[PDB]
Amino acid sequence: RSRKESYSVYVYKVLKQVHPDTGISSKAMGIMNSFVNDIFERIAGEASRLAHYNKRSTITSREIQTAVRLLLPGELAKHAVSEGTKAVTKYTSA
Amino acid sequence: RSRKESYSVYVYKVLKQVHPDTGISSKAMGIMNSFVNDIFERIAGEASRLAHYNKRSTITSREIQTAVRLLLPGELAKHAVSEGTKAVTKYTSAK
Amino acid sequence: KRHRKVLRDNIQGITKPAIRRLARRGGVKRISGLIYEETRGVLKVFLENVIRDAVTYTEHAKRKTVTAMDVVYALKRQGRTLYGFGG
Amino acid sequence: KVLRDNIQGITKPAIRRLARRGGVKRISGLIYEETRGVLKVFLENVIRDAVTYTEHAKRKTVTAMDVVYALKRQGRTLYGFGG
Amino acid sequence: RYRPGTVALREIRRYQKSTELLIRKLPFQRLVREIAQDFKTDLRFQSSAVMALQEACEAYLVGLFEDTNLCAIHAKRVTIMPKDIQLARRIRGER
Amino acid sequence: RYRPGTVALREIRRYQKSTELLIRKLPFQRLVREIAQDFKTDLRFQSSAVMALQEACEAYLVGLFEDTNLCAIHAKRVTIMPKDIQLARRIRGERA
Amino acid sequence: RAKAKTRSSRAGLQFPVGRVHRLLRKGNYSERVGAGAPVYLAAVLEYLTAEILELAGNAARDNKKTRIIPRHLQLAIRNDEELNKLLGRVTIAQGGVLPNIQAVLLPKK
Amino acid sequence: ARAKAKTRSSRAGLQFPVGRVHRLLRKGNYSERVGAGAPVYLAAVLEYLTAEILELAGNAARDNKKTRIIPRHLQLAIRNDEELNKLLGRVTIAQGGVLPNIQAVLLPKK
Amino acid sequence: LAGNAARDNKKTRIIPRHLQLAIRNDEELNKLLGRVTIAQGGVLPNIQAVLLPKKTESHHKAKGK
DNA sequence: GGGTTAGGGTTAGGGTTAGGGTTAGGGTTAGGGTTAGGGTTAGGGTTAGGGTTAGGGTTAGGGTTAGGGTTAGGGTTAGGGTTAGGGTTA
DNA sequence: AACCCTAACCCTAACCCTAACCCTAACCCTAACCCTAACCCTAACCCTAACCCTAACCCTAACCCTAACCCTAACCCTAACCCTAACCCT
Repeated sequence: RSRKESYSVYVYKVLKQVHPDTGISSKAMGIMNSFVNDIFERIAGEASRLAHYNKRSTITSREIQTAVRLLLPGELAKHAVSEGTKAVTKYTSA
Repeated sequence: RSRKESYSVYVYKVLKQVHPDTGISSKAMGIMNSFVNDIFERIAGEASRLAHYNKRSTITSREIQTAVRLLLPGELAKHAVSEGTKAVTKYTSAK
Repeated sequence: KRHRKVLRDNIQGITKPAIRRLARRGGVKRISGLIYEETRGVLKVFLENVIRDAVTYTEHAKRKTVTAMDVVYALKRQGRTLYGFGG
Repeated sequence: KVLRDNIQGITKPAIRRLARRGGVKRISGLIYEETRGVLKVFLENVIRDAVTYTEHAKRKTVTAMDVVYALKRQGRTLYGFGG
Repeated sequence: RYRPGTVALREIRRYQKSTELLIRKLPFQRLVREIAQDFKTDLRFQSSAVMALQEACEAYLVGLFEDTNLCAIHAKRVTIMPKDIQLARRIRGER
Repeated sequence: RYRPGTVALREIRRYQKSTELLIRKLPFQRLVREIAQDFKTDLRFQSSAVMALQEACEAYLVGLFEDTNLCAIHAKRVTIMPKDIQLARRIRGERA
Repeated sequence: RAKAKTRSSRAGLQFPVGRVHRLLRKGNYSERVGAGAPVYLAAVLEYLTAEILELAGNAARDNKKTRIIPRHLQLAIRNDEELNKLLGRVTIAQGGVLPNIQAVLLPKK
Repeated sequence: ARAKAKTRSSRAGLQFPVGRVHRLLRKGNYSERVGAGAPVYLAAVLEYLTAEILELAGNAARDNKKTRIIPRHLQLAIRNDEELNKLLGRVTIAQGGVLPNIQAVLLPKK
Repeated sequence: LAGNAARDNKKTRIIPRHLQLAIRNDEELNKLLGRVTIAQGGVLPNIQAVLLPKKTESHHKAKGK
């Protein structure tokens, strides 16, 4: 195969981390799978246009950080930006 | 001085071919230039997704012909399809 | 031979126990005189300019069966994404 | 021009001829405030989008191209200015 | 007999607190098959496809009925009119 | 003075047969500058940018007024109400 | 490197088939594009370009302005049922739409 | 030759995958050059969004004495938050229904 | 204002409970009669939030015994 | 009429390794944004008119809320007599 | 897809209220005509502070790196919510 699957293990781990003794249902897994792939082509799709508008072709961390404030609203955008900055800091530290 | 791409000569030739003793204005040229670039990223953008949905990566004449019936309505879609078929036939007949 | 019912559902079935049941979910309380008739007509275009997209998609891949993977791409063009039955 | 001296930029007789272009004959009283509030909200949204765009480009000058791109992203492909 | 004004709200609450299908499956499948036959013959349908079609049609009908009721209740009228649907479609931009 | 029925239609036709700007430029520029200052200071504006902004605002206002008039004229009322604008915004999906 | 048979006119369209395809690759779409794709790109997209140009001058005849101006370009799209229903994400600057004061907007009728 | 080769939590501190995001973004014809520390941001954003959605779904499901997230609970939790309503406004979750909202004029008042 | 509240409980009589529920309902009527206490009236039926301290009810134990 | 004790029945929950794509740094080295002499574009003051915008008054001057024709849209009917669900294969 | 049963839920049809629609009565909300009196920018006239090119060198760009780990529904299975008897007020 060419690796075309589904987000199930990570979703279950996140659900168990945020809520113990919980789980996902039958159609809920497909709903979350279709929701992940929908925003995956929306955030990454705007970064390409934003890089092409400035005569560039490098989508780094700032290209994804700036795209958060465009798609996400207000408080969720700042929270996602803070989480991404903390993640990139923990990545660059070690 | 890096020049900017603009559709002016072809637009003027088309206007002179469909209407003699006519021309374009000042803002009309920029309006047509912004209109061409708008549909340029709409028709070509759908062909890439249509090719990716079928596990392919070849955008040929059929990928653009089928995208006409999706963006264009009814009579204009059939007219554009006929024009494209006649153009590709004249191209394949003589190079 | 063949059955004489070659009408293939002349846009019927969805009548009083269906239109009223669908309107009761939104918030409609009473129904006037007409109301219907055109209720079965406004749903005709919703299947005319959507199923044609699925047929045109299946015609590109040299197929003949409109699966669930092609019905979600047609609704995404109009602006009504559905999660669950598509995938 | 930084206090409430510019928010009340929409008058009352000037907005009468503005609505007459669409086909409005008679307006009301609270329209001068409701339309101003709606225009303020929409302008805040468009200005926020343009600021996010000019921050992506690391620029401090809101050009017409960024405004056109933001309007197209919102759902209004404006023609004329830009490209 | 029950005084008119309580059975309607009870039925509304009962149908809102439940997630059961209201339209049938075979008539809708025959309808979409007849519609598909108008464009190209020799066409089949699946189960998940017609299920998603029925779900989308139900959602669109619910939204249209809610918009019609919200437009009619603002004109001092508890009932809706056949012109209210066309009004809502013209405002939303459905044509 | 006297109430009419013909001067309104004449003004409507005159303003529809012309493509002249109705809102000023300097007040709109000061307004958008004050709005931009609320997010980040030290910001400038151009001419084509504020022109496109004024054109988009004029188109949006014309569309909103047309929708409000079409919603008000269908309820046996020649005038519009302040709630009709909120109704049109709720139907179009601008606020909720 | 022989004759001056440019790719811009190698097919048979007024739009440059050789240059409009130089921009076709400037969009990060799919890779291997067929020979008929640039021909189909400058034929069905130039149609919408040509249909709006020739109709704004016709709208200028009622305004006594002859030449296509930006104001007539928006009315050129709403001149037939094939061009108005065609474009959805198109809003020309000036315009001045047709005053649709029908018989209904007129006294009764 | 090498050493302990210790890691953080997984590879950056997130449970969401990182090797598939960079693969789907590079092979997705999005850009000819993809950054190294770029998919981590999108992975963290998606993880935070999924965690918030799952927490809202669990909070909505716990009210009905059911510790299992069903699509109805997801539809009730999505159509309740103000920040999540503006993002998924055009999303119609199948088998979710609507919200119990009845107009005050329809109720038998005075 | 009291008769409409009395008709809600299927009672065509004006009992002191109806008057107490009607006075404590309107804003102006409550602002005018804020210190007046009606005999045999009662408190308006209203609960209070922030009462459960476990809310989330997480799994402090384990799935495997 | 809906929550609940008994009871399975699909349907959730935890490794088990099986191992195979997938991301990661110095050996390079790179050409774009700064940082660099000319050349540009927005912002702060200056001046005088003339067309645009605040304000009463007025007009008896034109859209607009309580009674009361009907006709038109609900709840039961209660059988019953046509259709819609679910298990069979080939 | 079109191929005999199923067999009990599901879809027409009737009398009596609420509700939709028209006619007045009279207050009260709403457009311009020549008086109102300072008044109002935008059209002309300057005079301001680092942003655009500018690009020669400088210190990072993911590229193939090829050894770890993760890993996923089935595993043959078990973890929640079941569905008929039993059952809280209507």
